Amino acid sequence: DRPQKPFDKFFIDYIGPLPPSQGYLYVLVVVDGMTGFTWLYPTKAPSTSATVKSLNVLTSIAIPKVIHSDQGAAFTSSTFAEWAKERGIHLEFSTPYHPQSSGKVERKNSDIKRLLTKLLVGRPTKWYDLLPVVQLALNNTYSPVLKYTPHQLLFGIDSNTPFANQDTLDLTREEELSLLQEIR
Amino acid sequence: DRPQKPFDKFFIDYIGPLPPSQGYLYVLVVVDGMTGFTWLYPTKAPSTSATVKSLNVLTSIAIPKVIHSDQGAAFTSSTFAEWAKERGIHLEFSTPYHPQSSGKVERKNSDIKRLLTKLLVGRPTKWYDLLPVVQLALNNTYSPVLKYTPHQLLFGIDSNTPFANQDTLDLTREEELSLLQEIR
Amino acid sequence: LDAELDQLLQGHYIKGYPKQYTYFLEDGKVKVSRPEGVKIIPPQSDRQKIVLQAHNLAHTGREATLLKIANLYWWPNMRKDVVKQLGRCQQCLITNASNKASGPILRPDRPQKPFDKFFIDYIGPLPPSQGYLYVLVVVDGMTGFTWLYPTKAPSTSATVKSLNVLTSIAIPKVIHSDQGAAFTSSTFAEWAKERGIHLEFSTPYHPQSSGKVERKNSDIKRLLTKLLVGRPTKWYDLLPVVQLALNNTYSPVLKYTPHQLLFGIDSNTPFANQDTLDLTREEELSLLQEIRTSLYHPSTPPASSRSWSPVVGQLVQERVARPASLRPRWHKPSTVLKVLNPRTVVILDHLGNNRTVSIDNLKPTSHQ
Amino acid sequence: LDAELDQLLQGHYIKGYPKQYTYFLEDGKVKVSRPEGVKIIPPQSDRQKIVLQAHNLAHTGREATLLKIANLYWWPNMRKDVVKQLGRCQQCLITNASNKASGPILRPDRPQKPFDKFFIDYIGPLPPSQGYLYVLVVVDGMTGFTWLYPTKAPSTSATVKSLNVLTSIAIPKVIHSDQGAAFTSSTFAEWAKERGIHLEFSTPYHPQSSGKVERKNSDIKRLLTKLLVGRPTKWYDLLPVVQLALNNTYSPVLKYTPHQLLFGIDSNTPFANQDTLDLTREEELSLLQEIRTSLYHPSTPPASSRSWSPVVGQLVQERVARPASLRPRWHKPSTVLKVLNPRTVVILDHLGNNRTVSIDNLKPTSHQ
DNA sequence: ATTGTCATGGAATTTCGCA
DNA sequence: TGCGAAATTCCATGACA
DNA sequence: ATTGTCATGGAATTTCGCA
DNA sequence: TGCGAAATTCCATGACA
Ligand SMILES: CN(C)S(=O)(=O)c1cc(O)c(O)c2c1CN(Cc1ccc(F)c(Cl)c1)C2=O
Ligand SMILES: CN(C)S(=O)(=O)c1cc(O)c(O)c2c1CN(Cc1ccc(F)c(Cl)c1)C2=O
Ligand SMILES: [Mg+2]
Ligand SMILES: [Mg+2]
Ligand SMILES: [Mg+2]
Ligand SMILES: [Mg+2]
Ligand SMILES: [Mg+2]
Ligand SMILES: [Mg+2]
Ligand SMILES: [Zn+2]
Ligand SMILES: [Zn+2]
Repeated sequence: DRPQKPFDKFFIDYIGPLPPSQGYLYVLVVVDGMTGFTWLYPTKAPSTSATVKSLNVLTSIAIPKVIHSDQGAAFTSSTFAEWAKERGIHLEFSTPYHPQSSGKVERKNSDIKRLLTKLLVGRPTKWYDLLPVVQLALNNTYSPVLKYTPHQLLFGIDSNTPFANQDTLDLTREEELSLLQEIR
Repeated sequence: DRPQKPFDKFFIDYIGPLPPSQGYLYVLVVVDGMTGFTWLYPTKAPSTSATVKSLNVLTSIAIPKVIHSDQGAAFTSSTFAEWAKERGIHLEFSTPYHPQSSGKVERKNSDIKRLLTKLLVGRPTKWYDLLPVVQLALNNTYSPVLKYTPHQLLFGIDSNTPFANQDTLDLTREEELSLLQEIR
Repeated sequence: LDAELDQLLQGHYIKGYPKQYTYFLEDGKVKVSRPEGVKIIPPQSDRQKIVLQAHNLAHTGREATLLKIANLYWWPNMRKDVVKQLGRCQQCLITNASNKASGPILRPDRPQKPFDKFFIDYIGPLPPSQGYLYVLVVVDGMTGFTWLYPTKAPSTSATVKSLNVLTSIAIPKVIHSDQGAAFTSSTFAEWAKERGIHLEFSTPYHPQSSGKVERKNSDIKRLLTKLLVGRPTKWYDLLPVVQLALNNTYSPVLKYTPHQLLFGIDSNTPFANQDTLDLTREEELSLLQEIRTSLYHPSTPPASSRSWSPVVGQLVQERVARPASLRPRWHKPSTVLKVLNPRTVVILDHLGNNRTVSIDNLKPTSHQ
Repeated sequence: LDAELDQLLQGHYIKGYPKQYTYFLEDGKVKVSRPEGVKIIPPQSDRQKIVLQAHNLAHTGREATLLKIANLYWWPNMRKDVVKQLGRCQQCLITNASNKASGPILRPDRPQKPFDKFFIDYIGPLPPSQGYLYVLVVVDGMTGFTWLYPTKAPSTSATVKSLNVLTSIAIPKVIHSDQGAAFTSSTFAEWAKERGIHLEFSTPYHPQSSGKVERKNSDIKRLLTKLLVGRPTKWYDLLPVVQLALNNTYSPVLKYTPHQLLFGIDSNTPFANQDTLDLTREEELSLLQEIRTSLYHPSTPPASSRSWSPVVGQLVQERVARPASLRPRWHKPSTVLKVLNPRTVVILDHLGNNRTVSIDNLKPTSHQ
C-alpha cells in the first residue's frame, strides 16, 4: 500500500458565525491530510455556493483526490456533489455526530480555532485582514510527530517566514477578562 | 571658353493679364537657355512677391547661375535683388525697350504665347487646368536647330509623352471668328 | 480495438508492438511493463479521444502533449497520433506563431530610366503647420530624386493636385504605391488612365514593397527633426529646403546625388561638382547614360537556416491585419494558387477570393 | 593660414602636402593639380567653416560630407576635419541612429528555490469582462508557477489586495517588477518593507528584464485566445482555468511542469504523473531537490559582429522614451559612471542624475 | 495582380607617397 | 618592391506610422 | 541601484528492436 | 555490430502593450 501524499485528501469545515469583518461571517478551513497545510477562505455563509466559490480558488491551484467533511448541508447538497464529480474529486463524509479525521488534522483544527480565538479578542472585527498572517503562522508551525512544518512538506524547502516563537495560544488574564466581557 | 549647360541661365518673364482662371491672372514663364525647357507658374499679379513665391518652387528643384529678365518692376525691386543674392543667383537685365535673350529663347517664348492663345479661345477661363499639358507639349517639341527636345537635353532620355503631331499653332477660321468676338 | 489487444494478451506478435515486452491484463485494462514504468495500452478506438483530452488541457504542441499522454499510456507511434490532432486543431492553427522565417528578400532591378517608375507614399499626421498635416512623397525609382508636397489629408484629391503639378515636368510610365485609400480609389485610377500611367500596388500590409520611398521618408523626417531641434515644429516652410538638400546629397555607395542622376550636372547649389565643365552637353549626357547603367546593385542575401519558400498547392495562412484583443493573429488555412515570385503569391483566401500577398504575411500551415 | 600656403607656393616642402604635386596661385587662391582635377587649397583658418557649410546642407555623415567638399577643395587629412565636426554637431548626435548592436544578452541564474524571486507584471487593458480590464500576473522564478488576478486598474491598491491573497501561501524573498506606476509607489514600497520582501526593479523601458513573467504573459494570452475562438471575449471566468492549465503544462526543455517543480508531485489533474507512487514523501522531496538543481540553463549567445560593450568614462546616449513627432530619438551625451554588468550601467544623465539603464537603451556617442 | 532600402561610422582593405 | 599612413571600400545596423 | 524567455515543429541526432 | 525506423534532442523563430 502506497505512502500518503499531499493532495491525497483535503479536510474541509466551516468555522463561524464570527463577528462581521468586511462583510464576512465564516471561514472555510481546508487542511491537507498528509502535510497539514492549511488554507482559509472567508465566506458570507456556510452555503454550497460559498463553498464552491471558495474551492474554485483552491482547485485552480491544486486538486485533491478526496475531499473529507462532516455532513454539513453545504457539503451534502446535490450541487456540491455535481461540482466534485465534474472535477473527479471523491467526496467522503464522516457519520453524523461522529466527526473524525486524523490526529494531525484534529490537532491542526484545534490550533486554528485557538489561534483565531486568541487573535480576535481585542479586535473581533479585524480578522479578515489577519487571515494571511494566520495561515503563514499555522503553515510554518513545527510538527512534533513529523520532523517538519507543512510548508516544508508541501514545498520541500525552508520558508522565508520561520515562526521561531512557537507561541502561548493561551488567553492571558486580560484577554479572558475582555473575552468574558465581549459576550455580555 | 566652356560649353553652354542647363542651369547656366534662366530667362523669366510675365504673360498677362489673362482672363481669370481659378483666381489667377498671369503666368510667370521660365525658360532654361541651354535646353529650352520651360516651366510656367500661375500668379495673381506680376509682383516681386508672386515671383519669389513661384521661383521658390522652381529653385527647390534647381538653381540657375543667372536669371535674365527685362526691367519689369517685379524683377528690378530691391527685394527680388535680395532674394537672388541669398541664393547666389546673378541677376541680368536687358536694357529698357530693347528686350533680348537668344534665338532659341525668343522662339520658345513666341511658341508659348501662340500655344496659349490657341488653347484659351473657346475656354478663356480654363487655362489653369491646362498649364501642365502646355508645358509637356512645349518640352517635348523637337528643336530644328539642336537635334533634340528640351526634355531630351534636360534628362538625357526619351520621354513617355512624345508629341508626334507637331501642330498647327495657327488659329482656324472658327477660332479667329470667336477670338474677334471675345474682344467685343 | 479489442481484436488487436486480444491477440496480444495470448502472446501473438502484432506489428508495432515490440515482442520483447510483457503485455498483460489488470483492472480490466491491457498493460505493458516498459522501461519508464507500467503503462496502459488503450484500444485503438480510444486513442483519438485520449490525444484530444491531453491536447486540450492547454492546447499544447507535440512534445508537451506527448508528455501528458505518456504519463498514463503507451501505444505504437504516439507522436503520429498527436501530430494528426495538432493538424486538425483549428484553434491551434490560427493562434500559434510560426517558427519558420520567410525566404531571403528580392532586390528588384533599379528602373532603367528616370520617369520609368515613381514610388509614392504619405508621411503623417505631423504636428499642424500652416494647417497642413501630411506630406506626399514622390520618389523617382532610377534616380532617387524626390518631390515633396504638404497636404491637409492623405486624400485622392490632394494626391491628384500634387501630381498635376509634378507631371508638368514629365509623365512616368508607372506609379507604384501601397494600398492607402488615396491611391486605391477609382478617382485616382481614372486620373492615371487619362494619362497613360500604369498603377502598380504593393501587396497589402507590406511597406517594404514601397521600400524606395519609405527609405526616403526616413531621411526626410531625420533632416526635418535636425532642423527643428530647439525650435517649434514649423515644418511647412522647411519642405522646400529639405527637398533640395536631399536631392543634392551624395549616396556614399553610388558616389552620385539624385540630382546628378537625373540631370547629369549640378545646378547652382553649394559645392557643385565641376568635372564636366569642358564637356559639351552631349558628351555630358553620354557620360550620364554610362553612369546610369553601371550603378551598384545589391543581391539577394543568404536564406536564414530555417526559411520556407511557397509551393503551388501548399496550405498557408495569411496574417490577420489588425487583430482584436484576444483574437487569433492568423486566418484559416488557404491554398497557394500561384507563385508569382519566391516572395509573392496568389492564394485562394479565407472567403473565396484570389489575393496577391507577400510571403512575409504568410505562414505555412503546420503538420501538413 | 597664409604662412603655410606661402612657403608652399615658393616650392618649399610642408608636411602633409605631397611634394610631387604642383601647387600654384590663380584667381587669388592657392590651387593644386590633383589626379581628379584642380582643387582649391583653402587656408587652415578657413577649413572649419567649409566643413561646417558642407555638413549643414543636409547634416550628412563622413563620406557624404567629404564628397561635397572634395568637389571644390583639397587639403591634408580632410576626413579628420569632417569627423571633428561630426563629433560636435549636436543635432546629428541626438538624431542619428546607432549602427552598433548591444552586446549579447545575459542569462541570469534560475533562482535556487521557489519563493526566492517573484516576477510580476500587468497585462491589459483587455475587453471588459465583469467590469475587469487587467490581469496581475505573478510568476515564481524558480518554478514558473503562476498566479493570475483580474483587476479593474493596474493600481498599487489592486496589486496589494492580490498579493495579500497570494502571500497567504508563502512570502517571497524578492519581488521583481518593471517600473509600472503600480509597483513604484511609496504605498507598495511600504507594503513590501512591512513584510521583509525586497523590491527589485527593471531598468526603465526594458521589458526583457521582466522576461520570466513577460514570457508567461504570452502563454496566458495565447491560451485565452484559443479558448475564446468564435465566442465573445468573456475572459474573467477563464483565468482560473488558464492558471491551472499553464501550471500543469510541461516545458519540453525541462521535462517538468511548473506544478511539479513547486510540489514534486501532481495533484488530481488529468494525466497526473505517477512515477513516485511508491516513494515516501521524504524520498519524493529528496528527488525534487535533485531535479531542481539540475535543470537546463541556457548560456549567453555569441556577440553579433558589431556590438559594443560599455566602458567606465565612455560617452553614451540614452534613448528618448516617448519621443514627440519630429523630435530626436536620443538624449544628449552622458558618461558611464559604473558598469554594473556588461548589459547594465549607471550613467550621469541629461540633467545631473544617476540613472541605472539597460545597454539596449543606449548608444555609444559617435566620433569619440 | 508582384518584388525592400540605404545613410551611417568603425573595420577591413586598397592605394598613395616615398624610397 | 616595401613600408606606414591615408584613402577608400565594406557592411551590419536600424528605421521608413 | 542590475541581468530575457521559452513553446513551437521540422531537422539533426540518438536510441531502439531485431538479428 | 549493423540496419531502418522511432524516439528524443536540438534550436531558430517570434511574441510577451
Ligand atoms: C502601420 N500601418 C497602417 S501599415 O499598414 O503597416 C503602413 C501603411 C502605410 O501607408 C505606410 O506608409 C506605412 C505603414 C507602416 N510603415 C512603417 C514601416 C514599417 C516597417 C517597414 F519595413 C517599413 Cl518599410 C515601413 C509605413 O511607412
Ligand atoms: C509599451 N510600453 C509602455 S513599455 O514601456 O515598453 C512596457 C511596459 C510594461 O509594463 C510592460 O509589461 C510591457 C511594455 C512593453 N511590453 C511588450 C514587450 C515588448 C518587447 C519585449 F521584449 C517584451 Cl519582453 C515585452 C510589455 O509587456
Ligand atoms: Mg462543519
Ligand atoms: Mg515682362
Ligand atoms: Mg503609406
Ligand atoms: Mg510609408
Ligand atoms: Mg508591465
Ligand atoms: Mg509586460
Ligand atoms: Zn489546440
Ligand atoms: Zn549635423
